[PDB]
Amino acid sequence: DKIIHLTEDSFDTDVLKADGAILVDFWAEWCGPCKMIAPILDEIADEYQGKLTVAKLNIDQNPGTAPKYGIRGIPTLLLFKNGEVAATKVGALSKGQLKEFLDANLA
Repeated sequence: DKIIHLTEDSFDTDVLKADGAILVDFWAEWCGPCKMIAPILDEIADEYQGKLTVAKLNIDQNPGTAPKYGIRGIPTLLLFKNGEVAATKVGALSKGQLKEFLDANLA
């Protein structure tokens, strides 16, 4: 399991203070598309070992982190490079699309 399981006390440590690329996934259990991308995040964390880490925050369990990044709509994928939000993607996507997002924004 490569996926970091974030919280609101661990958000600053796990993400804001990381030395590298962190892909936060804001999601919730009732959200179908969130659930649709979850098997995919697994594939990504594997394929992007050593190029980024994948992390996940559940906004109902951890309700005070998401309005800080103006999230209104899930799933939202933020790419952070050293605690700075390099890139935003709202709603769901496929593997190929997610690759593209990452390759294009990792560079």
